[PDB]
Amino acid sequence: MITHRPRGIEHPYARSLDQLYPAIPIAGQSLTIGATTSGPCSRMRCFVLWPEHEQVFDMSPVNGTDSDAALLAGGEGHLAAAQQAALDADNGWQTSIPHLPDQDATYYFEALTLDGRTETSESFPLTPSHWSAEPVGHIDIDGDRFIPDSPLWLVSSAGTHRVKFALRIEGDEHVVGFGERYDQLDQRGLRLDSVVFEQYKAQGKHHRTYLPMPFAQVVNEAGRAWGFHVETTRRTWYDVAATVSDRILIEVDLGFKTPVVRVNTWSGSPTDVLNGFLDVAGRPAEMPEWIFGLWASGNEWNTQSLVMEQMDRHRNEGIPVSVVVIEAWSDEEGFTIFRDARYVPNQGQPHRGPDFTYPSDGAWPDPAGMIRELHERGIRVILWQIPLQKTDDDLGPEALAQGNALIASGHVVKEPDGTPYKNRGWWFPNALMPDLSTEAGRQWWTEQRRYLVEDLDIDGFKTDGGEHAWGSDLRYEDGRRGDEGNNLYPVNYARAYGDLLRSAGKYPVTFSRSGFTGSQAHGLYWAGDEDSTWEAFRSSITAGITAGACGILYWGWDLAGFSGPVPEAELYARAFAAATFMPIMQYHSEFHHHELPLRDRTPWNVAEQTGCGELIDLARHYTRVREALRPYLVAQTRQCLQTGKPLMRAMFYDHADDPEIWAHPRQYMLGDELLINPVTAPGATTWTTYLPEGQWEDYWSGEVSEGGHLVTRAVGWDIIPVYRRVGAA
Ligand SMILES: OC[C@H]1O[C@H](OC[C@H]2O[C@H](O)[C@H](O)[C@@H](O)[C@@H]2O)[C@H](O)[C@@H](O)[C@@H]1O
Ligand SMILES: *[C@@H]1O[C@H](CO[C@H]2O[C@H](CO)[C@@H](O)[C@H](O)[C@H]2O)[C@@H](O)[C@H](O)[C@H]1O
Ligand SMILES: [Ca+2]
Ligand SMILES: [Ca+2]
Ligand SMILES: [Ca+2]
Ligand SMILES: [Ca+2]
Ligand SMILES: [Ca+2]
Ligand SMILES: [Ca+2]
Ligand SMILES: [Ca+2]
Ligand SMILES: [Ca+2]
Repeated sequence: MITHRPRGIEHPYARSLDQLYPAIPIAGQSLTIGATTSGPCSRMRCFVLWPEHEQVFDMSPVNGTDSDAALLAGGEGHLAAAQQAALDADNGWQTSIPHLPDQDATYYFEALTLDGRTETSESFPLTPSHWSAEPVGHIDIDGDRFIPDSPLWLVSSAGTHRVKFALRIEGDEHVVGFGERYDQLDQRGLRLDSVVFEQYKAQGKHHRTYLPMPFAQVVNEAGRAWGFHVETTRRTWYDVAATVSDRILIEVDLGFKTPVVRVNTWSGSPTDVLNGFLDVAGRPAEMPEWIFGLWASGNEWNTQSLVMEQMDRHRNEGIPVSVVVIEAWSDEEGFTIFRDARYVPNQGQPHRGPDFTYPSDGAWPDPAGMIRELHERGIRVILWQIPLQKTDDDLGPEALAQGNALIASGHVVKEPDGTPYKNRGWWFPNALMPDLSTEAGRQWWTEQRRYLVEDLDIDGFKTDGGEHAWGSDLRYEDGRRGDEGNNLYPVNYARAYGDLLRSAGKYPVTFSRSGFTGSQAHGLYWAGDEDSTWEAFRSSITAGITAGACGILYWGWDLAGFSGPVPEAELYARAFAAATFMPIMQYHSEFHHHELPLRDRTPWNVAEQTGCGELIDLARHYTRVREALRPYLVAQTRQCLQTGKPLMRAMFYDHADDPEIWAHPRQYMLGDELLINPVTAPGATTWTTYLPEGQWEDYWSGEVSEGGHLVTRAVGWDIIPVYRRVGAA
């Protein structure tokens, strides 16, 4: 059998061997044509039927490019020569047309198998596009930066596929936004895009993100700002004065109708602009004070005994924790039932607490007892989730019935033919994806988990993933196709679990890595997966500041990285100090098959593996600081909800009339009063901070400094440079 899918697998940054490239053909440019055969073949030809002419291309056998092959397996973080996968079972064939005629056509493929059978594909349409300056559609945009003759519309006989247009930027302006970004604060000079994607590690090196938004603010050096928001959940691209040094070129994917693109715009102070966006996107929710203590997490805490051992160690060491996340809690099949729990089969109906008996010798002999006892100690409990339903052939009967009930409910993301979407990604491959686009779909999925909250009394969810939907033509029950619904997915996912919690009398404490416009209203966020490196530490600071600048208020990260051997002692020290002055303070460790040595990011395990015993005393010190900061974090957060400002706050919000702030993009304000400057280089014994105008007090020594100047500070491991505004007497 011959496979050709014009758009391919629809990984946002990679091509498969069975597609057109570009996926939307452009007249006068090259067109690469790919197809695969299920069996081995001696020949493949592409027949292209033009109105007056017919042409036959002899295709050549090909392998994926080094870049494309890598990306389809989850990228370079999932790849090493040390672990060699088998070769591709598919047999790619390829040809190209160097200068595509502007004529509509049809094409098909013909293969000769090794045993002598002729296989022939279906017929496919070829409708080349061209860029038109005719008023095919309309950009609905106010303000003074839109260049009115700039719109170009990508049109074919089929319709209108994309639009590009430009906004004017001035010589002293800086561009901050586009959601959570890992590379740099000021995006001027860069080309980027806004598509939800799972980049496993090194997000800053690859210029991608889990949490994009089609929004940015533009700030001058006099302190005035404007901003823009392309009001869409389709993919957008930005050339931020890279190609033309005074133009932001914006390209927008369109539907599958007279196209109208709405662009919201604002001007005023930087705060005015962000508030404008928040009025459209949604605003952060009120949260309980316990979110501001230390969060403890470790994927290898997979028994009640292992969790409680770590909670007892925190207590015995005097390093208090406010939250424990448990990831490996479930049967690892349905993510609904604690591992080893016994119960009567349900036909995939929701369970209640009394359905379960917990063996005394099982991994979780009394999960309700764990939660009650942790609650008595002032510790809240968060459980991990994924918006996927496994369909492995080796699942037990309960998980199989749950998947059949999901499909049978109708509440599943669908392929264009109506059958269920099977995950195209590398993680949880071929899993079903629940349709969380309507109230009924969100309720169906979360009702399966309701007993965890109502009967077991858990306090929230780590709503991991959400980036899994690839396919512009997927179908959602809200009426959207994938080209709109796929970026929206993580917003609906976080919302679904927030609503479960609210319905059960609790705060909507969800903890997610992915999102889009609207994510501001739905819980807490962390910066995703990274290595334990200095570069990742720097990237994570950038991620928090940029996420803050788009209204993601309750942000944190895996301090010192979660992946690989434990961080070196010095990195753990500097990162732990920095994390103390960020919105959510949390340590975490990646799954390691319970191999040796232990990879927990606990202060004691890191101290043990590094031979650096003083790390436990350091964690005591900074956790005391964190506890003392709680009233400040609570009050400043309340203020942030009224003002619209970030908590982890770029300098331009309060000091945009000072041009020197842009030379120090990894210092930031924590609320109104504290200026933070993490120490991000190994071997540093001093560290320099730019202070803006006003008087500033050293957090540690009380020493007063005049603002408008650089200052230098000795930085032993017990110091992170922090300056407090000097108030009126
Ligand atoms: O990118 C998908 C997924 O990758 C990790 O989980 C799977 C697995 O990845 C590698 O094989 C590592 O060596 C293992 O330790 C991991 O368990 C990430 O942990 C996960 O967050 C991510 O979504
Ligand atoms: C999301 O993924 C990681 C957790 O995934 C691992 O653990 C779950 C639960 O035991 C397994 O089902 C899964 O196969 C594993 O990969 C988090 O540790 C990480 O922080 C995150 O980004
Ligand atoms: Ca390679
Ligand atoms: Ca690698
Ligand atoms: Ca023959
Ligand atoms: Ca025009
Ligand atoms: Ca589209
Ligand atoms: Ca039952
Ligand atoms: Ca099998
Ligand atoms: Ca590593």
